[PDB]
Amino acid sequence: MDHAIYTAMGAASQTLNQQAVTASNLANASTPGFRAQLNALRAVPVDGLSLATRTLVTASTPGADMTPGQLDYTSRPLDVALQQDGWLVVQAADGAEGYTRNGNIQVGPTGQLTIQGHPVIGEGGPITVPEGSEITIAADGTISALNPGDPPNTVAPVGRLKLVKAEGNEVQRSDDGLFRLTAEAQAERGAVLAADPSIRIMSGVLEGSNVKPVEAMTDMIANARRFEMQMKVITSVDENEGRANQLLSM
Amino acid sequence: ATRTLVTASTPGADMTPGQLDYTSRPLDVALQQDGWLVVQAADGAEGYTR
Amino acid sequence: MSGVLEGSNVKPVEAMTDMIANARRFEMQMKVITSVDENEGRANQLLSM
Amino acid sequence: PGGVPGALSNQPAPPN
Amino acid sequence: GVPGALSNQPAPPNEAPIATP
Amino acid sequence: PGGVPGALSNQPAPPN
Amino acid sequence: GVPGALSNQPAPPNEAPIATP
Amino acid sequence: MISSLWIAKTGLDAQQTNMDVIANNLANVSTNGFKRQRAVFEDLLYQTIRQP
Amino acid sequence: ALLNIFDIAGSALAAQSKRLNVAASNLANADSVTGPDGQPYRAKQVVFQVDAAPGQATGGVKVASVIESQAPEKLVYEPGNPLADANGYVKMPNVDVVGEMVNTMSASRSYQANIEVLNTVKSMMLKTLTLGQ
Repeated sequence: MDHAIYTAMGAASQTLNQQAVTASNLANASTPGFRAQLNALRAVPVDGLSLATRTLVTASTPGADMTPGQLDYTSRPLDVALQQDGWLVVQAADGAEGYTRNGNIQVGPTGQLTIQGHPVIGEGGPITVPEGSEITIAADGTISALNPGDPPNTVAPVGRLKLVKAEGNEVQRSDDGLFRLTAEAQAERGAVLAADPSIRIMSGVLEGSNVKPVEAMTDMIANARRFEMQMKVITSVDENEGRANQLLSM
Repeated sequence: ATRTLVTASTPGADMTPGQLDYTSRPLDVALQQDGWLVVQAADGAEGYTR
Repeated sequence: MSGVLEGSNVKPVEAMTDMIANARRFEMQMKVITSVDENEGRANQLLSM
Repeated sequence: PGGVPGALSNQPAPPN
Repeated sequence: GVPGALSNQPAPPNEAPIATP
Repeated sequence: PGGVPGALSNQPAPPN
Repeated sequence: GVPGALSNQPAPPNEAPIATP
Repeated sequence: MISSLWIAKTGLDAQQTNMDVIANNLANVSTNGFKRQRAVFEDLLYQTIRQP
Repeated sequence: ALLNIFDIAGSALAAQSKRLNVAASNLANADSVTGPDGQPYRAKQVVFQVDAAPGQATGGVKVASVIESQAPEKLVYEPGNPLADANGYVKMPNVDVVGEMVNTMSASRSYQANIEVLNTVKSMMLKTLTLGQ
């Protein structure tokens, strides 16, 4: 054939990949502490002899969007929201250290703090709270525990949440949705991120997802139009080859 | 081996509980999830229903 | 529980999505059938002379 | 000497 | 040589890098 | 010998 | 058994089971 | 299931579940000692097609 | 030699028919959840390579083998499915629909081209037999 069909076909398939990324972003429009994935087409030119005429296209995801999200006021002392460019630290699935923005902190029957089922990490490691005690979280992450039955004079600090500062260019979303330091950024900032004392959190507010609707809509419209354009090129190339095959007769 | 055909099958049914409307009738009964009422089928057998 | 009646559990979103997928899957099967039918004609013409 | 003749050999891929 | 002509040596391998090293 | 040609034979059937 | 060749023995009967048993 | 009709179906189902939770909260306003429900959602596994 | 063209073009026709069959099988089973063994349907692909064993560089086309794709099987969340893993994820085929459609069309076109080559060579060989009346 004329491999021009293999260019428009790639452009049509990567458009479906982009649509699958955008639809995934739209599905998580209500996920607490969600970071939308950025999608971008990139052109790769095929090198060779003689005339460079073919340039294929692939969909890539250049990190995520770190724009602080919406803040819903839920009058719950455990749901916390972070200052812009600030991350909470939890223990990842494989016993590693991961970063998140979901402040929906839950207390188990044994007293351990968890986020989405992952243990919460402080300066002393995972945080264990006295069993069945009221928890208040300060602006700088200090945790006060009140034991029921005892007077409010008993309120004393227990542990401090680990709050780190990381930009978009330094973190990469792992396969389980937890952000981790990229290789270059890890090599310069060390393996574990030191807690930043300047990070402030707000207790009683939960951060929503930063999925922008207007950009999503425009992206879907553009993707549909591009897919139709590639289909019209594919049809034209197929029609051309069908007659060109007549040259072999007689 | 290049040919792989496809056939459409029905692997059972969906047992998620449905909607519950409130009819002020003392005979209308609803069961808890994964629960079945027992009736006598057409062919003298035992059947389960919701 | 007495005094309430349990309805059906058919999900409309699942059914609508399945119907759309079914239609746009058939169309592709009809395209492949047409392609094979068109292909067989010239193979048949090969048997001349 | 050859490979998959179509979609799976005409799409960009990371190197091995 | 000019395109469509005949040469004495094979064309070089064709590769499209997604990101240059 | 042979059976029904076309659609009926080239369709999966329960074993029997 | 090269495809398109001639062999003395007949081809085995093909089968398409929906279930392994 | 073209991977874009499944992803959006999942979102539709999630929004329907959230609406069911909201309707349950609103219907049980007059009940005594009722604690309101809140729906929490999490994105599933992220699939890596090609490494950076 | 014009006679070897018969073998060359027949090999090409058979190989392209196999490729189109693989593409049609992939298109048909793009939504299959399971197979007889309980394993998901993996997209199949043919392997094309030349066959010029008796000291030649060009000899036509033959399909060395049919191989299943190594691209990632699509994971869909479904905890009620008997085939779901520990996390509740079900594996689904990695078929590229647009890729298989383009493969169908391209296979048909090159199959037709080889048909035309065979017809032309047959006509030339027919005309040869009348050399000098």
